[PDB]
Amino acid sequence: SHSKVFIRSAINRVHQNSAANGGELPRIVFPEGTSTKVLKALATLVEEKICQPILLGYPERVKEKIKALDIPLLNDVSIVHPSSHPKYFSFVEKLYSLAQRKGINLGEAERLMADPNYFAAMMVNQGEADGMVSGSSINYADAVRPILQTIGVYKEGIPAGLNFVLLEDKFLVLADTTVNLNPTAEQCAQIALQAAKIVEYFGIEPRVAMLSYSNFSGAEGTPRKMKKAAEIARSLRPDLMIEGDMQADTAVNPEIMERLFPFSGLKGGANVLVFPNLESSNIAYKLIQQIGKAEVIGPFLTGVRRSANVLQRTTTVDGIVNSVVFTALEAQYIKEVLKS
Amino acid sequence: SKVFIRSAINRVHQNSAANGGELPRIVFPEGTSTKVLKALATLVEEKICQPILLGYPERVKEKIKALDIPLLNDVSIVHPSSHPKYFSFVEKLYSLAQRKGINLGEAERLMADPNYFAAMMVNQGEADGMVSGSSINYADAVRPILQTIGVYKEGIPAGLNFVLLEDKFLVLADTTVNLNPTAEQCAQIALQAAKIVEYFGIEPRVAMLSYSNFSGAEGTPRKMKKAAEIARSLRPDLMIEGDMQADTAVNPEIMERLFPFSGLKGGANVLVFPNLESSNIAYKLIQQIGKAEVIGPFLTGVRRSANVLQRTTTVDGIVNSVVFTALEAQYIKEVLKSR
Amino acid sequence: SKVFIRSAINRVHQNSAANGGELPRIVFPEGTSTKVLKALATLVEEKICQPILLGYPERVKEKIKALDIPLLNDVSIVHPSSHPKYFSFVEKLYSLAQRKGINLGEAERLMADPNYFAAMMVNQGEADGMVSGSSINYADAVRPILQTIGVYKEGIPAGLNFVLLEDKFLVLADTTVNLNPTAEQCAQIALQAAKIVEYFGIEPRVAMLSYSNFSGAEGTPRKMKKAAEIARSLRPDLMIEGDMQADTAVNPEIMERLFPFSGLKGGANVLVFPNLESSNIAYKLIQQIGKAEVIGPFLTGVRRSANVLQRTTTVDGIVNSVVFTALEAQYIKEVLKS
Amino acid sequence: SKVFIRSAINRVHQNSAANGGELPRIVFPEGTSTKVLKALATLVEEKICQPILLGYPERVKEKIKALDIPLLNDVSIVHPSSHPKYFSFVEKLYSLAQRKGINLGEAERLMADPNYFAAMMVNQGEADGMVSGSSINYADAVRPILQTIGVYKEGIPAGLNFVLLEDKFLVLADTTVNLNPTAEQCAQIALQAAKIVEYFGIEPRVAMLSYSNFSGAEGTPRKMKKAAEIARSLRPDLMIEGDMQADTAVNPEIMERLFPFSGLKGGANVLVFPNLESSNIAYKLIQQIGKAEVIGPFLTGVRRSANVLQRTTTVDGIVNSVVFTALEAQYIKEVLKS
Amino acid sequence: SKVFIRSAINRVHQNSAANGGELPRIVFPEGTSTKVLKALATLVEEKICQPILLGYPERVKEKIKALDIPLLNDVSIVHPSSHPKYFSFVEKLYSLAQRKGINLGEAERLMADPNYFAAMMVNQGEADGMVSGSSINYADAVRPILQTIGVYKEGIPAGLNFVLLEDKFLVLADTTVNLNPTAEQCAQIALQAAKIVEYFGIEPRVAMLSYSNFSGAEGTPRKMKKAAEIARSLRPDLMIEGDMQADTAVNPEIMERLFPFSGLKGGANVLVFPNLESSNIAYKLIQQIGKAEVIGPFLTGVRRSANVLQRTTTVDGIVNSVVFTALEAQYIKEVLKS
Amino acid sequence: SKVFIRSAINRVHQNSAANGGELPRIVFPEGTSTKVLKALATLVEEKICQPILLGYPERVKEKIKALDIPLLNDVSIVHPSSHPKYFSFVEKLYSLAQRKGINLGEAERLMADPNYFAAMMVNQGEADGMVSGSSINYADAVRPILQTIGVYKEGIPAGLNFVLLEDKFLVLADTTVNLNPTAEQCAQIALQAAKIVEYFGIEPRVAMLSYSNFSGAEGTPRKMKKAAEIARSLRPDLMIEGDMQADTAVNPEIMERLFPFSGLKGGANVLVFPNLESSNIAYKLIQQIGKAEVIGPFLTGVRRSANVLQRTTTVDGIVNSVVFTALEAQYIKEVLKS
Repeated sequence: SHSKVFIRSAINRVHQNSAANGGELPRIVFPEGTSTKVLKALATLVEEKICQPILLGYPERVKEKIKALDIPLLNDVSIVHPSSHPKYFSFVEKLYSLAQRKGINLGEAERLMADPNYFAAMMVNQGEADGMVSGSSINYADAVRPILQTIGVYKEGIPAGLNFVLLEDKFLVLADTTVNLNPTAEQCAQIALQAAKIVEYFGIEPRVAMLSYSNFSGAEGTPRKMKKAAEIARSLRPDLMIEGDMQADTAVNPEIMERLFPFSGLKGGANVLVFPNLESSNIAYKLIQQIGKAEVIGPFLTGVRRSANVLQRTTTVDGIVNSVVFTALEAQYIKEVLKS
Repeated sequence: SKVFIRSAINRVHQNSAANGGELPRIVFPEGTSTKVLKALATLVEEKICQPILLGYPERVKEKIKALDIPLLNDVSIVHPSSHPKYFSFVEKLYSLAQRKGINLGEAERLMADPNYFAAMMVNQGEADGMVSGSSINYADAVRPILQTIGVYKEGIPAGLNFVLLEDKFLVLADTTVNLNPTAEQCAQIALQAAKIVEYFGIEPRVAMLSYSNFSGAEGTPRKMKKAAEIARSLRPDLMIEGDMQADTAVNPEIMERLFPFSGLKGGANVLVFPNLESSNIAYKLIQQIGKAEVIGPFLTGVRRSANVLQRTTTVDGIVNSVVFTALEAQYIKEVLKSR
Repeated sequence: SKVFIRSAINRVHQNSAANGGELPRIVFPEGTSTKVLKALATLVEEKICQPILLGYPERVKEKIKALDIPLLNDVSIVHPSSHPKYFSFVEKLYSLAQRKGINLGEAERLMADPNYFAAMMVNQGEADGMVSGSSINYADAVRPILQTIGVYKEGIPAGLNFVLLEDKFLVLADTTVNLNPTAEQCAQIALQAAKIVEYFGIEPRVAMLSYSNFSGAEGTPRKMKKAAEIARSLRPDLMIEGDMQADTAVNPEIMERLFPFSGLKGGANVLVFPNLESSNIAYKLIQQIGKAEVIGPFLTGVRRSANVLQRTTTVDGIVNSVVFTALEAQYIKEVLKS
Repeated sequence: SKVFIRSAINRVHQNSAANGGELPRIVFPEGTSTKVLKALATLVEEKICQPILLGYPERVKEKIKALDIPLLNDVSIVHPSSHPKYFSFVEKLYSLAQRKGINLGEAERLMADPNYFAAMMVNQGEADGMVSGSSINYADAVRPILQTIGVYKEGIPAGLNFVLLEDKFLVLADTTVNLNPTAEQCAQIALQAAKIVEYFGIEPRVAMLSYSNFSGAEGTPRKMKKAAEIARSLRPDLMIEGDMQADTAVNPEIMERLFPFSGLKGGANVLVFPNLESSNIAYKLIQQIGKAEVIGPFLTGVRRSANVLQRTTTVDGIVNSVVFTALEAQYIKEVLKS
Repeated sequence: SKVFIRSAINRVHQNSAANGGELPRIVFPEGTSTKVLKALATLVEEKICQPILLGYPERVKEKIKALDIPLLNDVSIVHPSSHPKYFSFVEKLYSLAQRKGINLGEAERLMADPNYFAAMMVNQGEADGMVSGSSINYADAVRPILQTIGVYKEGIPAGLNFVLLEDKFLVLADTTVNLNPTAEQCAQIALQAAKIVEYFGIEPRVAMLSYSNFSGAEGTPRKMKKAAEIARSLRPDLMIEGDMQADTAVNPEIMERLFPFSGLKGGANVLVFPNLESSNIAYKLIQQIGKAEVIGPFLTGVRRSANVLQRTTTVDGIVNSVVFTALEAQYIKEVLKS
Repeated sequence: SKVFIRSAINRVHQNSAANGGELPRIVFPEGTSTKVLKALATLVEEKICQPILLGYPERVKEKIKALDIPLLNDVSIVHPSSHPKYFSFVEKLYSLAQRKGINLGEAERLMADPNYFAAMMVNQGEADGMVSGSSINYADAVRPILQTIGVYKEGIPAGLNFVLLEDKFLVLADTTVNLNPTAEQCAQIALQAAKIVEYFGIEPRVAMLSYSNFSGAEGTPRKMKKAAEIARSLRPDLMIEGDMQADTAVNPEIMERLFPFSGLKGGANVLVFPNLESSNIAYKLIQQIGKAEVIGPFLTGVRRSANVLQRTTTVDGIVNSVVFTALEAQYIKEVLKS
């Protein structure tokens, strides 16, 4: 429901983006070419003109799965078997060149590149595709490792998972929900900056709360970390309301903030929630998703040079469609930045 | 929904009768707190407790009259340093604390503070429970409680919150006290939370929460797996499992589909957290977004009934907390008699 | 002896006469303290300060009449939460402390406490100095001072004591604040102690104390040797030496006979200690054992004049402390005029 | 004052008599030390010990003749590597040290050093005690003693000093060995200190010193509070208390007024320190500026009588130390008589 | 020496003839490895094992025909995911690892990897041993072995190498697995090495290596000294000694002359190293610049026979490794039957 | 092998002949060492050095005559405390060490030790080099050298050994001094070793050794990879590479076959080790079992020529070390020639 208004606006922005670009739709690689949930989601995704899907796998292995489920319009969609691809040898040498001083010999560089996750990441890095969506079948750290060492982070960026909580008026952004165990104050500032750019993309004023178990205490440990993170972010972005350390209800509820901490620079409630450690971010978004009545979409991987998202291992068919939509949007956004 | 609260009110009444009809004496240090006084208006209607307010009687009565709350006339009001037992209370605090850096003059100043006086009242049986912390931060409110009442043997002070869903309630712990509990401490927190769930006639099913599903890797995955193992040792009759993610823990479908080897079936109703950031942020986010009622936090592990309100609380929040403080006071008074 | 304190009292009078007969206003948070009130009887005759007592005017007068001390009939008495500036002080403390875990209601309770009200009075110029801590432990008395008045730039809060010998006085530091100062902190403590000694027209000679004589081994010998080196670079005109034992430091014959290469001749009169255990135990043992007067401790490194009495103090100790707090208030009020 | 010292001198005399009139054989590794020789002049009149001087006989005798001390002209003189027991001593040290990085040639060189030969003489019963360290730093003097004589079981090596006041004496420890004793070690130091006090017929009253009064806060307050608890369980008949400040410990009026719950009444006469900086600085400052005699340091916890003089000692101090070393040798020679 | 290897080959034949002529079933995960196939040409004439190659059948067959190795035309070839036991193996691996972050689908991919399938074949008795790692790094080849076969009681996985000199052979351990073994672990490594030496009818004489000779100083000297002590208590019939330098260890004349108290006479033939850098570099340097043949490494401490070749191995190395893998497989079959 | 040393002997003769007819004065602290004296018989025949033996002249002479070494009846013999420069040497050591815990009496006693006297002779130009340590452990022999002669600018003290194979020679470092050098220190060791290889007109090719091949993992793999990077930036003309395994380092085929991206080709001839266990064990193992001549260790990084023999050395070992000590002394006298 609230997804459906939010995702439909996102789907429209993908269409506005393809149009005024000749009608080019982003090429997205799916390493799990035989995944039932990926293929069923792709039925929706070509119907809706979101992307050209490129599936990885043994072609007949893939096609006979499609006809078993008989979802018709994946009729002609691209299928690539990594080690049969003409660029396989060039991909192997590039991964070897990247990793030969990280304990990776030519044979394992060959074995890694035959794995669809590495092949997909190299395809995106080398411009054979605009994005990838992986991790339907494997755990997050394994799915994200090929992405970080092949595609990597942009300058001063930090890889950080991000989730949207979709409310009646507003949405909230939560980060970092998937990658960093215990980010420093500097890293928390960088995660907040990345989260704010995403909020701005939707034409919304980002209002950033650095979360703690404390309200404006600044005591040793995380209160001080989250207080310092707010300060660093404010110096790197003096136009944004950024505040901390504060408790979560203090952060989201504007009447709580005004009544208890009127000196605070964050008014109107936070829509960006930065967490102090992975336990808190990862448990929070999952508890909201399971017991709250709010739809949470994501996680989405911020901080990487090209568009690449890891599906949470628990996702539904609706999740995958949402994730591809935002992978397409990100690929289009990255493709316009790259020219100017 | 309010059904869980109405059942608790009914139990408080069921408890009074079969004890002559006496109601637990609940002392409130913040005698002039607007939210506390508004909550008690509701709570005297329901015959939950005999409230004792602390403060200067005239200052308290003028506040009650300013708010136009007629039902609090004649409610007991006590000024700590004018009470007959003050000096005896000062002497007991001094004896508890004179080797913790507290001289007699400092013991006198502390006992004139309503939070210490209330905690001493509960400790000495002059009251059956206390509710504080509407106006001061949690650490300041809980220090007199821990220094005066203390924890029972093998207990650990740990805040606990109820999440009330349509079918079902969850308990969250530890939401207020321990920064980074060890595996041994998380196990003790689980047992404490499990006993509370049992009190309501529900089978406790305990999950040790992590950002990981059954990895046992270094750090909190290993800690929460070890916590589950220790918990299983001391109570082999309970479903206790970890390390696992929160959606795995509460959703019986995710568990059976992805981790069928797990000893926890049917979804967890006890969620033990690995550190204070995760526990504290979670219940406040659940409370603010999503439409589930969250009650608490309640201080477990302490020798007598004493609960600290979150500073962000509403008036209904306070009413809920007093109802369960009265239940806890009635239960602890049965234990104290058996002993 | 009596010469040093009487010379100090005279220096307060020279400063007062040179400012139109003004006396420094000194706040005493412990307005009902028996030892504070008895000490003030001595000090009101000598016209060293205008005392301001904090408390409920009646219980303070009730106690003055119990102790049957007539020259305090006219002493000013202030109840913090009744004072006209109370709410502005509360707002000021709230503003400085609202991101240090202090809400407005807690700022109100702290400012009603005499110790915080005294520190704010000194900070805000309603008084020139304060003296506290006869009745509470040192950490509790000094916290409002450090949180409200604070340290001057690059300064460090450090307790200092004078040991009064027939010839000479010694200065001991840091006797009260820092558990385990670094080499950098020990040099800064030496610098603060050195300026106090110069104020009395004495040449400072600084020893960085250890359990070792010029070994420079790992742990405190190396720390005190590095502290001496840091201090010498920040003050190349002063004799500063370490690491050395306490008898080596104070006895010039031991130094010359055993360590002739040393840059410290004639015996040290500034003794900087390696940790709080050694400083605090030393001045207290000296004070109790052997007959040297020990005065202090005096809180150095802070922006305005504020000293905390040791809880074990006598009535004469308080008298000595008020005298030197008055001199400090006068000195800081001359610096502020620039 | 000196009443305490001749009381000890007389106790040595009553001890030699009723035993055969023999005097304890005390070896001095520093046979050519000016301060040692001048001190021994005083001590042979008083018939305190047979000194055995170590060194080359000719070198030692010309020093005695240079200083014009006629009364040392038939003191025994021993050259380690010429002594009949040298080779057997080398091999006992070699067998003990051959897995601690010491080959046979190095055992020969160590045993030719007077400090090691003296420790071996005392260990092997060729002498009753030793006194060393007038000329070298304490750690170098005490290493042969600890490696050769060692500690008795559950003992800990700890320096101890007597502070002699008009009415009473104080005992201070650990003044020389342990940098940062644990609570367990501090309790053991207290037990050793208490028995030394009992030898003089005095009731030991033990204070564990800190910069805090009965706070138990983290770090040394908790350590010294725990040390008192361990000590009280190991000797429930003694007043042992802590953590407390030094003036609290020694002054009975301060203790009673501020801390009446304390189990220590009448003032402490045994002061156990939390670290070596505080102990070492304290006894040295008292000795130099306090106006009481300080004797020691004396090495406790070791199987036989062996004491290391402080490098800063006077001739007079060396005399005091030898007297109590003689008493200790006599006491240990009665215990060995099992 | 090829003299030593030929004795091993004959011992395999004696073991086979004494078990009905059965030869050990040895799995090779690297079924297409050129060096492995070339080695197997040699190993099928010596009748050492029945080889089982893992891989897809024509890839393995196409490779055999490419290299034109006629004797491997009928060697068994197994494609893991087509094997009838595959799903049973997955369920067993899943049950072992499902609380180590391995879901069922991941257990499926792992079991399709030949290294895991080979390890599970050995674990479940479908083969008697395995040889892997010609093509992948050591830690990747050994992880499936450690996770699947595991270590026996109180065992520790540790690589062991034979250095074959004219007179004697030396054993080196741990050459591949443990970065920084504790004294407890180093003693276990010695015990494991000693049993292997006994198997060849030789008396093991064990040296715990260090950069120090019988010093026992902090760090590695103390570690190797305690390791010698632990091993001696766990095996009082063996000469075990340390800490010592490598030339001291191997040269009996150096031992006799410089450390005659040592319990090791005749030179050590078991050399235990203090960390992985020293063990790994030593055996590789001996192999390259000495003129002694070095065989191994062989994985000790594990429940069944599984050896990982060093990636740098030659074809002769693999032949040497399979011979001793065959011997170990035959030995482990007698233990399993008794 | 005999070629490399004879070439070294001849280069000594050309440098001396180019320098009048003088040969370096080499002082030997161990004047009665049997192995030192037997080696000196060989070396004065070879007209390598002007030897100075330290000790009591009669004790040394009867050792020489007892062993019947006729060519030594005219070698210089010096008793340190009888030498004219003794007291000036004591004063120079006192100045160097008086803030490191060494009093004047300790400086006199240390300077009577031949190891300290020899080091002071080399420092003060009374000799051109020294050779010590045949009879005492390495750390005791090298301490006087480091405390007296010291390290040159940005240098690090590091032991170095030559391994002589038929084709070439390898250099190993640091074999004697640093327990666990940082990445920065390993680079400095590489630079020092590289200069020594250059001195013989050979191209230095440097391997930073690990138990890993180009992994860069945490611990020594990352340390040796970073060390190679630091060394390459300070010396961009040299092949410097790591982290790598030892067989990878020396064998150029293994390198080319398995790691062709590597910048070190033709095999390493400079091997820098990650820790003292690995360097020290490797050179001693090679020396005993590798059937290669190993020369050293030689002390690099020090201002003047001073080498410590390993205690396990042979007579031929000593002869080799003295030859290269002479070459080093001659070379250091051309550098001082600016």
